[PDB]
Amino acid sequence: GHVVAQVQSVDGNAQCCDCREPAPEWASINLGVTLCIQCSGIHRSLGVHFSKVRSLTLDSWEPELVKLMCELGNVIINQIYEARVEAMAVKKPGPSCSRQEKEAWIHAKYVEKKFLTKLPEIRGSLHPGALLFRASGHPPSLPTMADALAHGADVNWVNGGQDNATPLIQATAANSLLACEFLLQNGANVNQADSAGRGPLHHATILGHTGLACLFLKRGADLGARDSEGRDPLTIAMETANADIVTLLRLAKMREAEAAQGQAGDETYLDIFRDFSLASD
Ligand SMILES: [Zn+2]
Repeated sequence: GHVVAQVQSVDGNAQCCDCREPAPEWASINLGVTLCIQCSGIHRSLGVHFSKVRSLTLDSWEPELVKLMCELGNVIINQIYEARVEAMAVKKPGPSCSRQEKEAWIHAKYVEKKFLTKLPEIRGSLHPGALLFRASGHPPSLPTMADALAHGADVNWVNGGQDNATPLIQATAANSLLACEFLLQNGANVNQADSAGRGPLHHATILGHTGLACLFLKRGADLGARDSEGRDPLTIAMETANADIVTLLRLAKMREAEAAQGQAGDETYLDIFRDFSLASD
């Protein structure tokens, strides 16, 4: 039971993010926090837009998402979402508080955004989107990205008149598995292209980042998307003499012809090949 031990072991993650209940076994994977049984239940009623609930012990976890949880966690997220509690003189619910008290708090905290600072801060500003963009880039600041997202930064922010890049494309150029995963968990469009028609998969291929290319493929990046030059990701991989991304893309296309006919997709596949390569990712 390595994942629950590992995620709990992050300082401050051994109590519920919302009521401090000890040894929480649930988590929100877009927020990056651990939660008790009661508060996880309340998170489900918010909607996937606000919170995606998973069990630390009962559900499977991809390694990169485990790493992401360890780079965020309760203390970091509460610095953002509970920033003004002390100055507002309000009472965070304790473990034995009622369901309704915790419902009220959680809703105030994550939906109403009652306890937020007015502007986001650089935790490692009038423009949350732009901050998100900048914090996603090399070197990425995950706490600052979370602060920007909390203050309404659009995950798919476009850097207008200025390449039209997105936080995801910026995280790709950073070769950051962690920032990409954070953005993807918070609704980034895996296929959104810059103004030259280059999506995240195009960028991962151009930059020779195998792991990122593999991640984008696993999240439904479109294999056949052509950029302004008419290049699809396979053309770029070939032109750049990159044997590993060639074979990923080529296997992705097979997996699709098997998903189209149905049904033989099963034991990714794309993963065991990504490991053998460790190529830029
Ligand atoms: Zn709780």
